[PDB]
Amino acid sequence: NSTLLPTDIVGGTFWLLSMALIGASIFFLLERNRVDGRWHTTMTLLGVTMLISAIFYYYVQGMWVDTGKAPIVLRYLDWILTHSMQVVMFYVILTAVTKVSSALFWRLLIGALVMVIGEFLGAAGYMSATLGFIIGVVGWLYILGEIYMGEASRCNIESGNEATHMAFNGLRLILTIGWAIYPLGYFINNLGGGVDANSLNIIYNLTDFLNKIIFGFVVYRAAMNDTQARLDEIKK
Amino acid sequence: NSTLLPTDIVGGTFWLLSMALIGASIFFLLERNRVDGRWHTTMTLLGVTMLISAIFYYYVQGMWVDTGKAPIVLRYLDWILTHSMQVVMFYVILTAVTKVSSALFWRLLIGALVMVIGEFLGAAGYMSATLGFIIGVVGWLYILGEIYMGEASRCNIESGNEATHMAFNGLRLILTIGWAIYPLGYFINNLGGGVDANSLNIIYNLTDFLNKIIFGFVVYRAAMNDTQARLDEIKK
Amino acid sequence: NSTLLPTDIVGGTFWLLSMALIGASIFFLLERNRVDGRWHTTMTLLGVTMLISAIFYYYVQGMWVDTGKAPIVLRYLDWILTHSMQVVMFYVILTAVTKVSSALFWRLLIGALVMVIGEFLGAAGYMSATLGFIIGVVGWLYILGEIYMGEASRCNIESGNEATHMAFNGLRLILTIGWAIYPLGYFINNLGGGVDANSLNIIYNLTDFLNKIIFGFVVYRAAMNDTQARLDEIKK
Amino acid sequence: NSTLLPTDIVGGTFWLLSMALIGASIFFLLERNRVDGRWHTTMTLLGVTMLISAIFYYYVQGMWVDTGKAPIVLRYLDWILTHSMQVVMFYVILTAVTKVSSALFWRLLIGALVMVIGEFLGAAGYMSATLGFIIGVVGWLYILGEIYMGEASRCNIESGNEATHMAFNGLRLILTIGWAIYPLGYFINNLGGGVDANSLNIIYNLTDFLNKIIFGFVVYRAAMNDTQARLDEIKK
Amino acid sequence: NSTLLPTDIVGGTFWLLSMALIGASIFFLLERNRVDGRWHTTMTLLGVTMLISAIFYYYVQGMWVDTGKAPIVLRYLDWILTHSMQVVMFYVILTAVTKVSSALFWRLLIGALVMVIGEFLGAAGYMSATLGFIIGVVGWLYILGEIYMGEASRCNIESGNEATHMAFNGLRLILTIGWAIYPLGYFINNLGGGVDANSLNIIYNLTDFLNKIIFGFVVYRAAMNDTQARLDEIKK
Ligand SMILES: CCCCCCCCCCCCCCCCCCCC
Ligand SMILES: CCCCCCCCCCCCCCCCCCCC
Ligand SMILES: CCCCCCCCCCCCCCCCCCCC
Ligand SMILES: CCCCCCCCCCCCCCCCCCCC
Repeated sequence: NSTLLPTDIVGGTFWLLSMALIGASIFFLLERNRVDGRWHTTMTLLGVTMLISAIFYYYVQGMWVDTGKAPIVLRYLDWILTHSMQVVMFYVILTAVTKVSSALFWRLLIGALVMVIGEFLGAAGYMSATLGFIIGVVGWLYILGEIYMGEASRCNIESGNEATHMAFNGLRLILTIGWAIYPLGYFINNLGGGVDANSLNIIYNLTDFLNKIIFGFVVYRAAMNDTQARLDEIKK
Repeated sequence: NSTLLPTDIVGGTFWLLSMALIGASIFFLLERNRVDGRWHTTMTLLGVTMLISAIFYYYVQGMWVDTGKAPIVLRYLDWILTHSMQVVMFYVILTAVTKVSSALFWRLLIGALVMVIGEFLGAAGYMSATLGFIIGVVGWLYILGEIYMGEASRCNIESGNEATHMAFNGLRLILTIGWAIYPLGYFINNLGGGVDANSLNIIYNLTDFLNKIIFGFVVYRAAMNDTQARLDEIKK
Repeated sequence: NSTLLPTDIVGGTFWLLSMALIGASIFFLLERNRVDGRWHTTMTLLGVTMLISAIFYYYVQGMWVDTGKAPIVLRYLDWILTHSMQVVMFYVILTAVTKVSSALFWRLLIGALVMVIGEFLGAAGYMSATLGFIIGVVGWLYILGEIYMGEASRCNIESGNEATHMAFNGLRLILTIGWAIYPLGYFINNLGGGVDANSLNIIYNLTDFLNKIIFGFVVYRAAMNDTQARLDEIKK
Repeated sequence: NSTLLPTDIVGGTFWLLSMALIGASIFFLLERNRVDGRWHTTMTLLGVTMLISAIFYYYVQGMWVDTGKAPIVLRYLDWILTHSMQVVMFYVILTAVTKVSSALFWRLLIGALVMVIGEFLGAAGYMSATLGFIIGVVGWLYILGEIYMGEASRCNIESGNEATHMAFNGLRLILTIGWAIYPLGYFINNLGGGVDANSLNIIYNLTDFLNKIIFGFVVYRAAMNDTQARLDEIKK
Repeated sequence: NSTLLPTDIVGGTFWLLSMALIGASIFFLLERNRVDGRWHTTMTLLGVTMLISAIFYYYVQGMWVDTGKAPIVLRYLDWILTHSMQVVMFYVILTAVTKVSSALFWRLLIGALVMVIGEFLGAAGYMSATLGFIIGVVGWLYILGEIYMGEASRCNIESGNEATHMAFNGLRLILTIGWAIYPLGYFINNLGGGVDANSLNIIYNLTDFLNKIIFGFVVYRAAMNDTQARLDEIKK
């Protein structure tokens, strides 16, 4: 056949994302009633995260259909909200099953905001692109230190919940690996050679499968797993 | 009268599909509360599948109204999501009533992804149309081997659930026969003489009655049947 | 004043219908939880019927606003779905309160499909307008024989439910009288002198008050009546 | 500053109305679950009334944004539905707490339909504006006689419910005073000097605060009051 | 990079606000079921406030996308509704946990309406900008006197609820500090030098994070805190 053009792929992946995310949202929000009540905030936050994301992709697809332009800087609108919601999920899931300092919520949320807002300043010309990279990468390595070596990590080890053991590990691996895409997108788009925006929209669209959807399913399986482990122990 | 033009049929069948699918979705999601809880994920997945599908048809009808073009390659956006959701339904329904290796979920989902992604590469010019056919047909014969001769089949026979006996058979017959349309659409559109896109949009629209809606109703009757069989046995 | 033009009435009645139907839908779907559970499918089907209908009217009003044309042939999109849903309601309501052969569901649904699809072929030029009339009229007299002289009738008499006695009679009278509009619309528009499309859009819009909304309220009162009769007998 | 133009006010009040009404709707529909079940139809009808109204204002604001015209005759689309729903509320609230002839429902609904349909005929040029006034005013004085001197009045006095005593009085005062706006709008716009349509749109928009929203809150407080009085008496 | 233009920021912050607010709304409305029933009106009012706000931002973003203009006077549409809903929250939260005169509801709501309507008259040219400032500032200092030195304050001290102690303080600090933005916006835009509308849209958008969202979360934590304190005391 005649190859599809990246412009055709850019637009279709906005629809794909839009659909998958509204799907994930509704699923997470209808399955909110079948998990224990200890899991209800986790599931609401999950499902709302997917919805915000979906509304972004709806806004973006219309911009694209109308104009044929979808700047990369627009991605910070989504990430200011949804990357914050995803980081704070670590706290929410821990408060479902153990006791944890509320300080942790704030540590986590600040790191997320630093990581998005720093990269947004370099991207939008308000400060050097070099500096917004460094700040974005610092705000991310902080979040990693929280979850690998900090309170969230310890709380996790000392929870005793085997559902949370698995969520923490899986969510952490997505943030460690999945979320590496964001510093690297930035590095190339800004500090490096540069990258076609079409290419980078495709990349950012296709990685929101991992970074948002698999992230969701991991949370969902924890809530489901746990709900059931509590039922299986009631039987005994 | 003066015959309707296929262009008129193409556009109306997008509306028809849109309506039927939002209908099916809402029905499946409101009837989610009247089935046993063992059936709740099945019903949520069902209803969300219908919703994704509906949102596609909404996206497509607007493209059509605006442009009068509805490429066939756009169908892979729907199928990447909804054909995967339908294949994994076999697993979901089995996990409602029996114990099944989680491996099966992945076998099933990979086959679906191979079958859609392979046919999408040949369709969009990234690899030979011949090869995307072969791969799509392989990804489909795999799914069939799963459900006719593989674990899903055995799990089904050894479940003992008579609701699931009936779902499996009916869902299997739709995949065996209903889903033959997709390899054959592809074969003709790409590897064969060729086919008017209007004609093929009509065909793909009218077969989503079977492939999506009757598929849904089959799942719904199983969940309903079973819910009731459990109530009828509680009375004794 | 200066008379409104039928074009002004055509467009306003699309809005009226749209509003009334989304209203009816939401009401039927929120009152689904206050009827017995034996009535839940009836109420979901009712409310979904109204919703499909509403989405049609939304699609049509946009076509009208944009183009000032609203072909009559577009009505078959609605009727293929909603006339089938309304005919099968007879079965659904009977299965709420008595035992009935599942065959009846199919008898009923085939008649509905014959009646819509036959008149759609004559309307869209695929077969003689004469023949599509005859077939549409045959598919309708069949449905009437079902409900006046056939199993549905007997099941109704032998149910003993006084709520269903009333629904059956009222729904039957709407199909006997209300639905006469459809053969006659067809006869005039196609086989007869002809009729302004504006006039006929107005007529079809204003009769969806009877044919859809009063039809709904009749079903709703049965479910409500019965739910209450069961509560009043529990008190004794 | 430089005065806002009435055109600017007309358009903003459509948005204001739209927002307030979708707000009221959702509130009434979520608070439907916290009132006694005897109040559930009242609350569903309330919330659906607000929703129909909101959908009107959405339809109208788009017409305005596109065209800069919002005829007054368009108001009869809303009023044919929502004035009927509001009049029949008297019956619904009485059937929540006492026994009342079903005849009353019909008396009430006919008066509403006469009052809207008569004024719509004079407005749209089908009969003399004089006569449509007289008929609209007759259909309104009838409704008033029902609720001041007729069965609804008696049923209210003989109910004994103090929540309903208060609703009836408040709803009656809105219909007596609030709804006087409609005959007077009509009189001036048609039978009298005439009135700028911008002015009259503003007036009709700002009076739907009373006539729809305060009307709603009155119903809501009755349902709430009563629900609570029944709980306070259960404690004793 | 090349700096983003304030026009680019104005449009993106409308989307940001839109997304965050629909997010907050849905979260507050799904978490309505996990708080005590004493908190249900608070949570419904909260979530509906967020929704009205979101619908505004949707209306505004379309105006902007179409026209590139977003007058500041449009903000009074939102504030007439949502500032009233936020002020009356003080009453709603007090009626959740203590007994309070219904008079307070009205004191509070009048202050809110005076504060918005006065500033809207000066803004839209109907009265001197000076006078609309004074009135807006008076309507605000009144609300502050209510909540710092008036009944609401006393009711709060005499409630004994420690969740409400915290909400009152936090909501009060947002109104004292957060809401200072509104008098000062007005002062500068109208009575003072003047201010770019782009700048002021950015400022008003970014302060609806505090003034609406943090306001919400404060209410949500009170309802959550309390619900739990009541569960923890039931255990003892
Ligand atoms: C028991 C202690 C509390 C547990 C649950 C806490 C629930 C909070 C969940 C909502 C957090 C949302 C954070 C969204 C960040 C958006 C920030 C945008 C700034 C521009
Ligand atoms: C042990 C019980 C487990 C039940 C698992 C429920 C998971 C259902 C949701 C699965 C959806 C998977 C298909 C998602 C479609 C998109 C995948 C690839 C897109 C590129
Ligand atoms: C046995 C208990 C009752 C179960 C019946 C469930 C009925 C579900 C609704 C049936 C749907 C009717 C068919 C609507 C679509 C018609 C097919 C369109 C073909 C183009
Ligand atoms: C127990 C006493 C009752 C407590 C609950 C009262 C519920 C009130 C909730 C609604 C208040 C909204 C009032 C502001 C709406 C905007 C008014 C705009 C006027 C132009």
